[PDB]
Parts: sequence; structure tokens; C-alpha cells
Amino acid sequence: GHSNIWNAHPKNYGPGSRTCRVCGNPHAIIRKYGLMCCRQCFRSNAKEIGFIKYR
Amino acid sequence: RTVKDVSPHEFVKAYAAHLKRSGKMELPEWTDIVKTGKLKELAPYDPDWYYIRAASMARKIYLRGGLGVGGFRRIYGGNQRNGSRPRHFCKSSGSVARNILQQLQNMNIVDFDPKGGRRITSNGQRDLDQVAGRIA
Amino acid sequence: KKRTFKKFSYRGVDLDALLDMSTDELVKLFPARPRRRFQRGLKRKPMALIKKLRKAKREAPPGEKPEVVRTHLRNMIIVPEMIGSVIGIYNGKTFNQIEVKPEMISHYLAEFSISYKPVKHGRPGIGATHS
Amino acid sequence: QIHKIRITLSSKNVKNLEKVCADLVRGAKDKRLRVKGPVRMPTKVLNITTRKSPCGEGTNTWDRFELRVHKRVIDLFSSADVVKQITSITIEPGVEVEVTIA
Amino acid sequence: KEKVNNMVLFDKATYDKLLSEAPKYKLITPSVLSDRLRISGSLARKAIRDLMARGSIRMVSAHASQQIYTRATN
Amino acid sequence: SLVANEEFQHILRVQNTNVDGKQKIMFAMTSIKGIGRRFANIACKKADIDMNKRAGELSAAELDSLMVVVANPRQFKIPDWFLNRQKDYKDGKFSQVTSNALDMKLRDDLERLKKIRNHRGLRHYWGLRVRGQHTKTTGRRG
RNA sequence: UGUAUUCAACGAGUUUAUAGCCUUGGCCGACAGGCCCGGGUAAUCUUUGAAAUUUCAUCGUGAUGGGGAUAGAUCAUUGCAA
Ligand SMILES: [K+]
Ligand SMILES: [Mg+2]
Ligand SMILES: [Mg+2]
Ligand SMILES: [Mg+2]
Ligand SMILES: [Mg+2]
Ligand SMILES: [Zn+2]
Repeated sequence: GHSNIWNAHPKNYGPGSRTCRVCGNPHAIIRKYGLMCCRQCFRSNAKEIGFIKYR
Repeated sequence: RTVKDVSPHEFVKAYAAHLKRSGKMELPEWTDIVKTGKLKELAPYDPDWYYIRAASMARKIYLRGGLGVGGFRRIYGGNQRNGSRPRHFCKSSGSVARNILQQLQNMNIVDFDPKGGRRITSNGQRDLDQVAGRIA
Repeated sequence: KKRTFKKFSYRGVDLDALLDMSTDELVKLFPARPRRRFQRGLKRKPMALIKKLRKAKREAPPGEKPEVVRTHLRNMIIVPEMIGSVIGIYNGKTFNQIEVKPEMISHYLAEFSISYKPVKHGRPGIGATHS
Repeated sequence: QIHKIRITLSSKNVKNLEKVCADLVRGAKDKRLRVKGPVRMPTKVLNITTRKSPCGEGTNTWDRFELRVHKRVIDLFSSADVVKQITSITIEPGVEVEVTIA
Repeated sequence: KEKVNNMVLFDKATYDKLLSEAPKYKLITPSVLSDRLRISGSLARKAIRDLMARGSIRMVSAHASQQIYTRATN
Repeated sequence: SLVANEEFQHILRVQNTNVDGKQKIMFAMTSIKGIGRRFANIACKKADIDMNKRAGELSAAELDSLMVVVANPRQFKIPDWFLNRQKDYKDGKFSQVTSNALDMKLRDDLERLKKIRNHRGLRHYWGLRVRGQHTKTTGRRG
């Protein structure tokens, strides 16, 4: 589309400005500590990341 | 006999009376119209609330010598009712604290701490100690 | 001359003075929200809309209302200069027609183009009760 | 030519961190240097609690995920060259070593 | 039920009744005076203060939420 | 002073509003529409009335003083932000409206909103909430 | 309700760009908020870090100083837009 129109809406904040770094989904993003992973992807990769279940 | 050896309530009353008798305090014109904080529903009941607050703040500075306006806002804050929503902590008026600190400084009771906040002066220590001694 | 029973006024200012008043002085009479909106600065679209309204007013034949100016700007704030203009306001489906009156200044164009149809209730269907 | 060299050690494994601290302390002692520490800072426990289900169905069950970071501080009173030589000893993976002055 | 028509200010009969019998009560509290003399709690507190000033009663124990007073002499 | 004086009044009238004589002045004045505990407190302070007295104890001149204080807040140094009618729509003046004046102002606001077909005015006309509250589950009376 | 009084724990915090996150201190303001020096990538700074409660007064059985739904006027902050 026209440069001034195509993708012209600001995306400086809100759920639409962030996505999962693993799958790109914009929902249920864990922003704590800079993980920037969705809860499903984080639960899949927790052991590799270094998070352990003690209780 | 010092302030630590007397009840805080009695010392606060005595020092508020002493401050009022001194005549060096310059109450702002809005003392009779403002609440002590956004969390309050009504203005202070006691007409001498300004002097009591000044005495309490002077005692606090005497005990600890690094307090600022925000610290006093926290000290005199409390729960805020929100109608049908639960209560949460709320700060008190900062203008009252700033004015009281400036007035106390004008009387040489406190000064500026090099690390920030306010500190009790030797004259302030002497005055508070004498007031506590005379309480008995 | 004409005698008006209820002469329009805004914060003790007559209608004639409002038009001649500048934006800086006019903003002080507005409430907090329009004042903040103006202080932050209007974008190109509201300026284009006011220019279009001006042009429509100029081309209006004497003693006749101006043509219709249609826009999507539901967040535009009505200023005294727009009094008497005919504006079509998009509500998401259609451009609703209104005429700007002196009493609507400092309001949003959304406030005069309802985006929903008021509800008139029919008889409850299956599954309304016995919950 | 004497300075208080500050060594900060951070790791997720307690055993490796403790062994590295002991090795550094013994190396400093072997050179007749003055060693203060190691000082154990309070453990940092990063915590994430996320729902087990990838959807919204079933009893709401939660996983408590913790990542523990252990930090140690060692102070040496000596020159930069000797501390640099001491820190050159082999360090196992997962232990970060930072050397600074004051 | 019928609302209690407590009086916020004393009348002469009730004030005299107070000064006569109140010093002879084993237990004196604002609630007791309010129930007996049919007075408001504030008026009861003021009357208790007045009696204490007159010396006809003594303070067994004073608290913000409870004031206990009794006759000065048996 | 504990004994009621012969001039004690059980009921008094102010702006066609019945004021209880047994209640304290600060909270007795609150019976007037447009006057609350805060405004009553400041008005009593500005009129030099003793707050420890009941409504019936005082004299009529003191009620007149209270009413002039209420009717002229600016003259007595009451700030603008403390008034219930700030920056009036038509006059642009700051004042404390009370009694039937408050109802007149409320009616004027509602009718002005309704006349221009403002959304808030339409919601008021239809008898629905005007401050964005959900209406599916609460506010059920008819 | 209005004073006076004073006891936690688990945690979280910055791109430095004039400055972005947690923010002390000073000044302005009734509040909401604003301005200026600065600290902290942290057991280093926010953090000198709560309320219920304790204490003394007002209220006095009255939908009452209980309750805070609904609504009017008006002032700020976030945001491109309330
Ligand atoms: K409803
Ligand atoms: Mg009222
Ligand atoms: Mg503490
Ligand atoms: Mg009530
Ligand atoms: Mg209440
Ligand atoms: Zn993902």
C-alpha cells in the first residue's frame, strides 16, 4: 500500500507491539526479566533456559 | 530526663503548647480549610492541629535526622477508603509538611542535612530536652 | 434589531465575542480535556477538516445552509468557528447528519452520532431462566 | 603497588562457584596475600509461575519455576598483575568472574 | 418500636435529679446515665465531667472506649 | 451551661428547609441541599460560630451570618476549588448553589444536554447509566 | 471520624539520549500534579520501606458523623486519540 498508509498505525506500546520471540504469537507474553516468550513457549523451553521446579 | 524517657503523647502535647506560646510560627492562611491528606474525609477536629503536627514532626526529626517531605508524607499517611473497592495505602499532604519544615528551620530547630533531608540542631536538642524535663 | 429571550453565552462571553476570540484565549474558557487536547497540538486531519468546513461555508449561497462535509473524525472537538456547519459523522456504518449549534461547542463529534441502536427488548428466548 | 582488588563471582551452580572461590582463596594464600571473604550475598531467586494448561480447560494448575543466582565477593590486597595471574587458573563453565578495583 | 427521645441539653428537673442521685450510684458510665436520666451520650459525658469537677464521684479507671466512675464516698 | 436555655429551639427554618435543633451546628447545616460536612465546617469556621454548640443554642443573627457566608464564599476567602458550581456554563462565575437553585442548575444541565441530542443527554432521557458502567447484570430495577 | 503513637515479609527496578525503569532530596501547589539537583544495571540507591491494631477526643441508637450506589460542576496525568 501507500507508504504513508501501509502499516502506518503507531505500534509503540500495547499487545500489538510485542510478540513471542519463539513463535511470534502476541498473547500471554512473559515480559519478566526480558524473556519475551509466550507462556506456552516458555513452559516448553523452561528446562533449557535454566528454570527448575522445586515446589 | 529527655524525650525518650517521657510518653510520646504527653511530650507532643507539651511541645505543641510550647510552640504555640513561642509565637515564632507563621501559620499559612489555608490551615483552617485544608485536610491533612487526600485520604481524609474531614479537616482536623482540633483547632491547634498545626502546632501538634509541628511538634510531632520535630520529635521525629530529633529521633532520626535524615527525613524529607516524602518520608513525612508516608509517615502520616494511611488507608484510603474507595467506596465499594478495597482500601490501599495513601500518602498525606506534602504542602503541610514542607511548610512545617520551613517554619521549624526558621526557628533554628532543624537545618539541612548534608546527605539530604533535615537534621535536628543543637538548639533544637536543648529545647526538646528542656520541654521533656519540664513535663514532670 | 432583534430581542432574544435567552441570549447564548459561554462562561459569560457572548456569541459574537467567541468568533473574534483567538485560540489561546478561547482555550482558557474550555474545560480541562479540550484544553489538554489543544495544548498537545492538533494533527493534520483536524486542520484539513476545519479548512474544508471553512471552504464549504464560503461557497454557501447567501441565506442558505452549507453543503455536507463528511468525515471519520469522531474525536474532533467542536469550536465556535464550526457553528452553523453541516457535518456528516461516520458511526462505523453511515454518516449521520447534524447541524452545529452554539450549545455544542467543546464537545466531541462522536457525542452526536450514536454508534449503536438503542435496545428495545423482545420476549426472552429459550434458556433465559431456570439457571 | 598494593590495591584492594575486588572479585565478583556469579553462577547458578553452588558447587562450581564454591570450588572456584576455594581455588582463588588458596591461590591468594599461596602468595602470602591478604584475602577478605568470600562474602556470600543473599541468593537471588528469579520466580515465574505459569499455568500448566496451554488452554483454559481443567483445574487451574500452576508451575512454580525458579532460577537461583548465587553471587560471591572476594577482596585481595595486592597489585593488578598478581591478581590477573591468579585469576588465570581454569574456571569451569557457568561461573562468571569480574575483576575490578575498589 | 419507638425511638428514644434523648435530650441533648439538660432541663432543670433532670439536672437536679442528676445532682441528687448520680453521686449515689455504685457504677457511673455515660451509657448508665443515658439510660437512667434519658440523656444523650454526649450530655452524659459532660455530666460525668461536671460531677468529677464537683468532687462527688471518683475515677475507677479511664479509657477512650470505656469510662468507669463511682461515688466518691460510700 | 449544661441546662437548656429558654431560647433553645428544637426546629429552625433555613431556605425553606427544616433544620434539627438537637443536632450540632456543623452537621445540622448539612440538611440543606448543596451543603456538606466540609462546606458546613468551613462556613462555621468563617462565621466565628462555636462548633461545640447545638443548632438550637445559637441565635438567629448567627444563622444569618452563616447564610451570608454560604452565599458569598469569595468575600470570606473560600477558594474557588471548594465550590460545587465552578466556572458556570453561562455566567462563568464561581458560587455555592443550594436548595432549589441546585435543582434548577441540574435541570438546566440535563435539558441543555438533551436539546442538542448529546449522547449523555440521550442516556439521561432513556433512564440508563451515563458513566460507562456495564448494564447487563447490575442496575436492575425496572 | 479527627489526632497522637509505631511493628513485617516475599519481591521489582534504566537505551542515558537534557531523559526511557525504581525513584530519594529541594522548590512550587489544598489536592491531583509540576520543576530542579541527583542515587541505583543493585545486601551499595528507592528501601529511614504497611494496614488491621494501640492511644486520646467528637459522635450517641437517629438509615445517624452507618453505607457509598447514582448523578452535576470543575481540575490534572497516560496516550496519536479518553
Ligand atoms: K441494567
Ligand atoms: Mg446536605
Ligand atoms: Mg518499621
Ligand atoms: Mg448517612
Ligand atoms: Mg461514612
Ligand atoms: Zn510462543
